[PDB]
Amino acid sequence: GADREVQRILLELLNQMDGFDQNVNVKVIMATNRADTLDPALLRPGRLDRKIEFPLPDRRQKRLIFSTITSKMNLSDLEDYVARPDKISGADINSICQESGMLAVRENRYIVLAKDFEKAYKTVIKKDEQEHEFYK
Amino acid sequence: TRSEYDRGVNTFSPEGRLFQVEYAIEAIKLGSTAIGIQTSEGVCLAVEKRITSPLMEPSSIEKIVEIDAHIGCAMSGLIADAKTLIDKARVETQNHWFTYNETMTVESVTQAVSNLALQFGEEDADPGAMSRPFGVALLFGGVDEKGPQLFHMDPSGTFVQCDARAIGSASEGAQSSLQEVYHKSMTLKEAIKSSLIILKQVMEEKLNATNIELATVQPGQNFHMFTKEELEEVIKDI
Amino acid sequence: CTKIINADSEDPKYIINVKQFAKFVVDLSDQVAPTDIEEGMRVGVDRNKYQIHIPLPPKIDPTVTMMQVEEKPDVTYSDVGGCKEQIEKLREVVETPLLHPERFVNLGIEPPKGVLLFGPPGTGKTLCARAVANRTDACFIRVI
Amino acid sequence: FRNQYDNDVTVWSPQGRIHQIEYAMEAVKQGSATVGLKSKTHAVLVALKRAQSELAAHQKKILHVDNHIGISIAGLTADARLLCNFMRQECLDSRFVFDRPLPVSRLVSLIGSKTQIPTQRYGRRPYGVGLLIAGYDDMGPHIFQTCPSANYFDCRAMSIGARSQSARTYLERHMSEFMECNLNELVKHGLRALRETLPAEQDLTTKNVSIGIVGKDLEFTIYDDDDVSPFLEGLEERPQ
Amino acid sequence: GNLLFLACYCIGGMSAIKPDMKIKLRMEGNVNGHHFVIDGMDLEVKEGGPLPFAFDILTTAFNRVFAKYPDNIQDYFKQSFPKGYSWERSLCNARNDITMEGDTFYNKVRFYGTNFPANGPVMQKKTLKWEPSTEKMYVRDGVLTGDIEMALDFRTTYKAKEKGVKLPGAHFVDHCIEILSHDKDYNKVKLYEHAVAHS
Amino acid sequence: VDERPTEQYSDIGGLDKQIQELVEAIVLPMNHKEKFENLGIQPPKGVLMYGPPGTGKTLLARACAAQTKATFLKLAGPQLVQMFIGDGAKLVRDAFALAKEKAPSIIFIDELDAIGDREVQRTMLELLNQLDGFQPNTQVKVIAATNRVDILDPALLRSGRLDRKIEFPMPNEEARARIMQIHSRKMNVSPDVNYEELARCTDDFNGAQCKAVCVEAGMIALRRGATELTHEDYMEGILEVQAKKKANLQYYA
Amino acid sequence: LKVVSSSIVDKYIGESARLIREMFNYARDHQPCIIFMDEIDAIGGRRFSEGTSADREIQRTLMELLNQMDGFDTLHRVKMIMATNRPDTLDPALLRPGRLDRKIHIDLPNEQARLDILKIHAGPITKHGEIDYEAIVKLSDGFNGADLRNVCTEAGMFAIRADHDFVVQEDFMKAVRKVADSKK
Amino acid sequence: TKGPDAASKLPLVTPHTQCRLKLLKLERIKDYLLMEEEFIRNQEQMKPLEEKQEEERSKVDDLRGTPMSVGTLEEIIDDNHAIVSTSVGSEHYVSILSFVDKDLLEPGCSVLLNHKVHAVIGVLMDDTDPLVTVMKVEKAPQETYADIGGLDNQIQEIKESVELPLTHPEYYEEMGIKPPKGVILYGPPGTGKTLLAKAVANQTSATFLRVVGSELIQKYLGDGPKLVRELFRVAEEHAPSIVFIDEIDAIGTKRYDSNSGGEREIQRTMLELLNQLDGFDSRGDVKVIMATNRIETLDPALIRPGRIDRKIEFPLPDEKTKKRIFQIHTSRMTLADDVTLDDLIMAKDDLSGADIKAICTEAGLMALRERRMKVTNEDFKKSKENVLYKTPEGLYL
Ligand SMILES: Nc1ncnc2c1ncn2[C@@H]1O[C@H](COP(=O)(O)OP(=O)(O)OP(=O)(O)O)[C@@H](O)[C@H]1O
Ligand SMILES: Nc1ncnc2c1ncn2[C@@H]1O[C@H](COP(=O)(O)OP(=O)(O)O)[C@@H](O)[C@H]1O
Ligand SMILES: Nc1ncnc2c1ncn2[C@@H]1O[C@H](COP(=O)(O)OP(=O)(O)O)[C@@H](O)[C@H]1O
Ligand SMILES: [Mg+2]
Repeated sequence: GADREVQRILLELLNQMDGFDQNVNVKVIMATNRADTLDPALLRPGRLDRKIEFPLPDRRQKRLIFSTITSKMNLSDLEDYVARPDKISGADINSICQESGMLAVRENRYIVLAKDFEKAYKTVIKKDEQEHEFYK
Repeated sequence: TRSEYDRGVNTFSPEGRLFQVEYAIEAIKLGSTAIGIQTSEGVCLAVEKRITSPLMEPSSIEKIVEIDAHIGCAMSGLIADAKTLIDKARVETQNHWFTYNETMTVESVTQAVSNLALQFGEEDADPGAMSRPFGVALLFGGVDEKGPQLFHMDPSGTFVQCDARAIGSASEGAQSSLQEVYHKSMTLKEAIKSSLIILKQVMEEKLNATNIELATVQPGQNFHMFTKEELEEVIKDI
Repeated sequence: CTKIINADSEDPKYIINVKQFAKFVVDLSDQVAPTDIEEGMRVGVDRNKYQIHIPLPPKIDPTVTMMQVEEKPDVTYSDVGGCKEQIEKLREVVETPLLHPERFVNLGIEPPKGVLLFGPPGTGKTLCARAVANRTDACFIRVI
Repeated sequence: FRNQYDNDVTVWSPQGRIHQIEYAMEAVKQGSATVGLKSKTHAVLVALKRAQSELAAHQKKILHVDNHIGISIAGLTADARLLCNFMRQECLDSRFVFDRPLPVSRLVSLIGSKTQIPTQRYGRRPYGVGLLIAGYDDMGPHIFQTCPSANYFDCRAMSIGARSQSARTYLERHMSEFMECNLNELVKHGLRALRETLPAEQDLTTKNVSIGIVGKDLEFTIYDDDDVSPFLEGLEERPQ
Repeated sequence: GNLLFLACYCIGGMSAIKPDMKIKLRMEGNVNGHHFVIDGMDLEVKEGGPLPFAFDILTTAFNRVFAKYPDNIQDYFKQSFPKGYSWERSLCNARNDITMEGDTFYNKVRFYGTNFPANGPVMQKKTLKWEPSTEKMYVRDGVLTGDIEMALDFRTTYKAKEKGVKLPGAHFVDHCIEILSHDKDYNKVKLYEHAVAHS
Repeated sequence: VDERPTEQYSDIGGLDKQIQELVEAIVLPMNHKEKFENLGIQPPKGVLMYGPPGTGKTLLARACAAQTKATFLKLAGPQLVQMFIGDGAKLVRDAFALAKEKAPSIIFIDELDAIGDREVQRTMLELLNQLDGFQPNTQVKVIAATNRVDILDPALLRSGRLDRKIEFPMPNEEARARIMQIHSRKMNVSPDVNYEELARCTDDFNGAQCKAVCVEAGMIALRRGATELTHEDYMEGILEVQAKKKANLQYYA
Repeated sequence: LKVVSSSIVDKYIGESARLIREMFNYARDHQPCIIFMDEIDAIGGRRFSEGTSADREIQRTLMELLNQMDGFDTLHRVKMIMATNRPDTLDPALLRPGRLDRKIHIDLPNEQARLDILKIHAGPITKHGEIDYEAIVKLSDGFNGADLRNVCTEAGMFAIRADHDFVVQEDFMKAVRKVADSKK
Repeated sequence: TKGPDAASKLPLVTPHTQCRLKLLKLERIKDYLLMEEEFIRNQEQMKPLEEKQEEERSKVDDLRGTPMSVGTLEEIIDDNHAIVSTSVGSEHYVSILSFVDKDLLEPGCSVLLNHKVHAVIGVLMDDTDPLVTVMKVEKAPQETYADIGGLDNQIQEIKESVELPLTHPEYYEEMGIKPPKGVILYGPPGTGKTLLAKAVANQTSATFLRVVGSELIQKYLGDGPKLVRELFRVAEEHAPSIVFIDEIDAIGTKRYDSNSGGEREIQRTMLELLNQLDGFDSRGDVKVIMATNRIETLDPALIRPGRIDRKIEFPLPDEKTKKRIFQIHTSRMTLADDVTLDDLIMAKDDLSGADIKAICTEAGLMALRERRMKVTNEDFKKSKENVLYKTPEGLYL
């Protein structure tokens, strides 16, 4: 019954979005983390015309994120940190900056710099493998 | 929850029972009933046919076969299983007649067939053998140095000397009826009449020529099955 | 009617549930004594004070519902088969203490106060008891 | 199901057991009772033969393996018969190679070793047959009780099978007399123990009992209805 | 285990209404042995079936009604309204009570008696009639006592709930009460209560 | 929720150390909470007790309830594995509250129970959180009887939760002897019986095995032909017991 | 808001996410509020498409939590604490910053931490003469918090076995021995 | 009690080629209908009969008042007071007026009550709420046993169950076998279960009640069991009667521990249906017929021998039954001489009666496509795979 009801909800969503009685000036927006698991009936034009991908920031985008989140930051090499190849999202950049500020608060200095900013950077993107070497 | 133990012959019930072999025992009742009676003058076997089509050739259904001229067989259970058991019985009889140039006791016949049985849970099945209990109950009759002898063989390998034993679909009722019918002073003719009467009151259909197969063993003659005229003769009196 | 609220002649109120309607804590009418009113009996009450005006026992009659509707069942010991051990056990249960109380008394053992008859439906259970109910010289009671 | 630990002999219980072994132990209880006694010079095995129907002979429970050693079964016909065949082959080989009868202790130890392998290794079922071994050797008569747990015990007497506790307590009560009886008194004692196993309505008739006797100069011979007949003449009446 | 079941819903409609509460004009009594209760001016005995005594013994105890008075005689019965008048009647004694029990406006005329003679003329149910009887009404101690002789003593006391109405002078009101219509079992009775004042 | 389980300790037998431990675990702290507050310590709230299924873990619980004459709750572990979610969502909470208002009370949770697989998690979590979530003075105690000591959640067997520990061993011959002589106290049994012989003949027979042997000796004396309760029915009872059914199976040698 | 995750999963299909919504709506209504979601591994146990109904409902609850936590409606003055024993099975979306910006390894007590535990929990108990933390620390390696407190508890219970009104060094020694044995 | 219902007109259906034998018979029927119309219009034209008692009836009506509410007499007390439940569900201890028929008062029968101060003022023997009135068949379905192809064993069984007790039943009590109370037809969809029910309702002599199973379930609390009780009470009242409950699995599914209120109400409704099935003796002349496709999903208490003895199987039609159905449905078609219809039947498939009817309809449509009405064999050839939509080829050979 549960799966049947969930699929009933999905079917009602489909029939409401692009069913018999068409809607006028009703734009729907839906966000997902795993698009490949969505029903193909929801992923077709007329229902979801544009499937916009939001990839992890790439270099330039990373610089824009760092700049626009550091506007409220203190004065403080952000360019090198951007240059570092790390698969990190805008959430990670916001983290890094927030953690840098938090550490500066801990150390009681109102302008972050290489030391605490770098420490926050390490803290955020841990990615510590703890992986048994026989896998590699 | 019995279900965890009926899977496999090598499992012990909390009561220490062998559920697989009990199911093999119940598999006999799927077969037709076979009645063997033992008397001083000999041993007689009566078996039903349970014919399915009138076109079925009577010879093809073999509810009684002869291991040797002196010994007769009845089976109830899986026909291919019964044929393997019977071929092994004839082979072991020929083996004894090779080694000792003598005809064995029917007790020895059931002994050797039993060693063929109860081998399901044996490591000797590496080249290939039964991995499951045998699915036929057996009835041996014959005449040996101990006079007439009748034995009943269980698929688990159990053998018992019987004055009269009924196995198969109607084992319980036929055995209960014989319990009161049987007298140790039974003559061969009256024994065969009683067996046919038991069949009549046990059979599903009317007794005609093509429903009953009949075999006799006496110390004088060999194993003898009743031919069409012979079974007609034994059926006209009843 | 529901819990008596431990009246003791000074708190005679009871809370009563009028069906799918609400429940109210009310008192008695002068025409009924508290001895006639107890938890779980149907009571007819007025509509504004909701005073319990008259207890309404649901009455007993085989005409309504189904009941024992039997005093001497027509099923005898010859009408039962396949439960010889079971009918023997039932005999020890019912016939021995009822029709032979002396053996239980002088044996100094309490006669079996309770017995349960479990089995798959259609085994015959009911009529088996009914059978002994004819031969126990006692009336049979059927309650579903 | 919190009983997934009893499906094979290769899994230990959470509290440290093999419940399959205990199941095999309980298995032999379904068999008929059988009591073994030994004198100063003779050993006797008295078994209650049980027949499937009164229209048939009773099941034998006294298998002879060697002129000095006899065995009595309680449990699976298949396992008991395999054990008996292996006994017969082992005694045959021992006489062929050594020309001396098989020692009872070595025979019983070989039983333990043979039946331990199914208990330890996956595959063949554990041998679920309780065996009573009455043998004769240099130390006189020996009574051995081999349990389906691949274990064996040396007992003065032993009752294994259905309702064996009655005979067990009977032999405990009559402990004080066993070592000084001759053939007649010990045979009567074993018959009385079997009677203790048997309920009141049944008695130890000719077709009901099977007796095997072995000794220093008398080979292990099993008696039948006509042969058991003298040994049941000295039997007394049931104390009811 | 992986149940995760939905749920339906079956409502139950519920409602009621208190009707216009119905005034039951019922009298109760235990004069000799029976807790007789009668509803009523048609009379019908509710409980206490065919009376061991005659009806007349209780016919004199029967608000909302008052005797007819001329303009000369002050009508204490009338001006005591709207509340009405409560009386004590001595025959056996009778009192009228107004109660609010349940959903019925109870105008009890509760009866009670004692000293029933074992062969008194009140229990053999013999009855000829009630001859017209004159009650002399006068004030003794601020209470309107009516002394009437019973012909077939009565010491009626009338008190108004409005304890401000002036007491009329001692007059002689003639009551003529007779059992107009009834049955032999005396379960369907019609009563007459005609009475006029006379100075 | 029975108030009088009707025991005087004269009904149960063979648990002398167990009953002593139980008394000093529940009623002695209850009776002497003042001496506990003198120690500057919290009296045990939880007493975990364990043993086989035939050792009468409830007859001792009822004996304790009767001795302390307090209210007696009773909850079942195998009752809770089914009925999905709600196991402590509205049951353990309500049961504990029922104990709270109806003081003095002796809450009882019997049977081991496992202490998919996520409902039992919330069962034990509510158990622990509301056994801790109660008045520190501990007016109401809880007896927890389990069938085994193999599954042990550290949060539940930890201190405060289940401090005291009671073990139920294999009942011995004297325990049997006393238990059938107690169970036959309402019997007009002649002294000719040998309760010691029966006790030594009741190997493996723990507790509940009496109920079988003792009361079936009763109804066999009934079956004997109304004979006096001598040995003549009792040894038949010990022979019958749980093995009274005869399988009567062929293919057995 | 002391909330344990295992207590909010329900068979009723839409009730767990509804409960999460009610929790966070209460938190928004009653600022300042602290949401302590214990045993969060019972909710945020990674999202996978095996398709069994139960784990699917778990994913629905997890994503309701994710929305209520860092969703469209920004959060003000509401801080959450999520404790678990299996951090590695948490969903990466929940593990991401913005929602759980810090991951604090409240690990097993060290030797200094252990002795601190004993000395702090030793307060209420009355000591007669001498009690040393160091020996108990050496003899109680692998202990974590509550078990150490257990050592104290039955110690007072030990004090009733020989009927004292105090505690002794042998009392504590055998208490920690029994605690360690029960821990095996 | 009263008598049965479901009046039907002439079978006609003796000619179909529209050869004026049809016209003559239909004109006779129309003439009789005209005499119906004229006779009743004349009788209403002159029929002066009224008043008479008047005054007593007028005063009893004044006593009853207006409006009068109907309730269910749940229980009776001493013969002046009773317990009556309004349609809402509230029941009251009310008084019984003199002019009511004390013999008619029984638990269940609808009672006319006073709007104010409720009191039993009448008895209504024909309550028959609109739903249960709908479930009662008025116009017999035009299908009949002639239209049913094959299922000869099934027809035999259904007639032996519901017709033989209705007609001469002396064989039943002569053998002493109780008549089969209730029969369940089952099988794959479109085998002819509902068609057989229609044919039974055609050749009938008893009140036929058609039910949907899912129709019984009602939103309001206790409405479900009350409606089931009303249905079976109507069945007994108009006995002999046949109660056909199509798609019994709408409620007949396995009973499980209910959790929500709605599932508890469904369990209550099925419990009431089972109780009503047990309530009347099998010797009674009321039978039930329940049809379903998913027989395996039914509660194994509804199909107990003590409740529903028989179990009629509706297997997929055999080749001879297939050709019978083809002949039946092709009777009204103007088939040519080239058609054989044997190839379609010989094709090993799982055609059903519904499938064959659809094949005939589609063959007619294909013929209409070619502007013809003689319907070649090629039309059937195309139609067969047109309507039969959807073992790996040479695996089995
Ligand atoms: N034996 C038959 N002979 C002729 N027509 C048949 C036959 N069986 C079925 N049909 C046709 O099938 C159509 C549908 O059959 P029906 O309504 O009885 O289905 P059913 O088998 O009860 O299935 P379901 O209950 O699943 O809807 C009928 O209108 C009829 O024309
Ligand atoms: N021992 C028996 N003797 C006679 N009839 C039996 C017996 N057992 C079952 N039956 C038959 O089974 C039918 C149903 O038995 P019933 O008592 O209703 O089953 P249950 O025990 O489930 O109530 C009866 O009509 C009866 O004819
Ligand atoms: N000392 C005793 N006194 C009385 N009854 C006992 C005693 N020991 C065991 N029992 C029996 O044990 C049974 C209860 O078993 P119980 O211990 O509750 O099982 P479990 O531990 O599985 O829940 C009762 O039938 C009871 O008679
Ligand atoms: Mg249909």
